[PDB]
Amino acid sequence: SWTDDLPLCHLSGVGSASNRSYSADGKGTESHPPEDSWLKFRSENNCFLYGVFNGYDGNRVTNFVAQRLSAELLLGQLNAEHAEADVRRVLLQAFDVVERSFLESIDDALAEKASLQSQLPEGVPQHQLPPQYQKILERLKTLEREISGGAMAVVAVLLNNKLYVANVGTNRALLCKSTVDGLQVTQLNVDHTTENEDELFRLSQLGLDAGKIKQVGIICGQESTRRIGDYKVKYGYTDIDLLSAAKSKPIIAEPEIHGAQPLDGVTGFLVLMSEGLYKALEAAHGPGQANQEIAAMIDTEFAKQTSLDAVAQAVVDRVKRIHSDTFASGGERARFCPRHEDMTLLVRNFGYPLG
Ligand SMILES: [Mn+2]
Repeated sequence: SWTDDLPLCHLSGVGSASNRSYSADGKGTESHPPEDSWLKFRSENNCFLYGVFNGYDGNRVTNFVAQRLSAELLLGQLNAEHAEADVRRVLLQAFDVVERSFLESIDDALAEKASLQSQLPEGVPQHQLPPQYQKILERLKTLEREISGGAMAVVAVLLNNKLYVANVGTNRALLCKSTVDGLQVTQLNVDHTTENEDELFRLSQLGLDAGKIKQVGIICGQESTRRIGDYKVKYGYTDIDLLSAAKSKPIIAEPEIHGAQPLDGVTGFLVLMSEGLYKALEAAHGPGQANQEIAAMIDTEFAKQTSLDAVAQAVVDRVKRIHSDTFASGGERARFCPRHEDMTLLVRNFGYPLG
């Protein structure tokens, strides 16, 4: 938590809300601990770092990634006078170090887990286990919490008024430019899913059947084809149907880095958002319009709110209302909105007027 001493960026805002499942009858929701996270830091120079992270299976990986990525980038590694090629290399190394050091951090616990499993009669219902093996089982559950979890991440670095985006997974970055002819919205990164052809290709080159992968859509509760952490899929993919044939890790942690974006004389804002936010909007309004809608909602709030945090939080709140109303209306799409995931929205302003 040395990051709590880091200068926060005054040109950005974050809005968020936790996952929720609606109760069948009546009003009342249930939530599991939130697993999203973010960061908005300004370094020495006119150097800025922003990120939105989406975890699953706990939030230990989400926090490990946020903390370590900060350590690998805001402690000197990023320099104003660096060439684009340098910045690409620095981001690439930061993610590689974050992934390798995370896996090294759980190694011992993985070994202890294996040893405890060897002492435990396999396949026996918890209640039928005598007291002796009960204690071991509990220790196994404690180790499981300590080593499990995964995370997707989209990061954006603003260096000498040039913008870079590093992305692993399905979070999104949008650059919204106010042109003479409306608000121009462009998604800077690309979603790493079984619908991303280049990823179906990468998975094809490893020996997996792209057709079956594409059909199924999800690889272990997650549709993201790139993730950080997640030992289940990084080590035991050999034993996972769709992945069985893989010659090397199907799910990787390498980021896709997107070309420098000049921002000189650009007026608008940058949006980083988690999968939970846009997926919820699409569950309620239908396939493919989340980007335009979210950017339009943010546009509207820019004129009414008095801080970027309020701008971001208002949009997150509107999406939550749209979503619960749809489920409550019992209407046509109610079947798609019984619950929603964590939502995070970060907005970094580039001269757009507020209030
Ligand atoms: Mn999540």
